[PDB]
Amino acid sequence: MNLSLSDLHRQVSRLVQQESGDCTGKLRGNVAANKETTFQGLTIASGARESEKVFAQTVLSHVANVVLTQEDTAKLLQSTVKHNLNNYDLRSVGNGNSVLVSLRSDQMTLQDAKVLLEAALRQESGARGS
Amino acid sequence: DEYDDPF
Repeated sequence: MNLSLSDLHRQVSRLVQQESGDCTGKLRGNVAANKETTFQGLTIASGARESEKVFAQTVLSHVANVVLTQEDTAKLLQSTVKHNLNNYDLRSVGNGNSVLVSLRSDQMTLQDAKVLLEAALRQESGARGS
Repeated sequence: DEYDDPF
């Protein structure tokens, strides 16, 4: 019930990698850049954006496991350990890969979004594969 | 609906 990994990573990665500089991404059939506030897993019950949440469910659903190499690992580690509020959960293996189990409230960011989708599209689509 | 095109 969202965009396609391939494009997802494309738009999300295009903003973060050069437009948002690792910020919060808004989802809803498209990806947007959030710099005003931020996030913290919040499910909009406190003071978050329905976007982040949705993006979290979409980025978490698409992955549902993936494998995250060394990059995606440091990826979540960065966006997660960046500020605070533990929302993403991770476990490493794959020699140089890790498994992404994340949530702890529904709210995602541009980086985190691209992170899981990097491993998502990587292991799932990879330049559109499904 | 939401936005037309992403990116």
